[PDB]
Amino acid sequence: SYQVICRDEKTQMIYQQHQSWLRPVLRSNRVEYCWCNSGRAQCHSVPVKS
Repeated sequence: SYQVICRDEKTQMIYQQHQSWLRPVLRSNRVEYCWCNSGRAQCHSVPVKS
């Protein structure tokens, strides 16, 4: 009921506030890092050279 979740349509999974959840890469080998900063899903791309 309250606003504290984050709906990600790129995976179809909900997340809580300040919650972190990774996502597939773009086309190379990077990783999509994203976490709820308030309810808009804050994302940032930081590679990992796997």
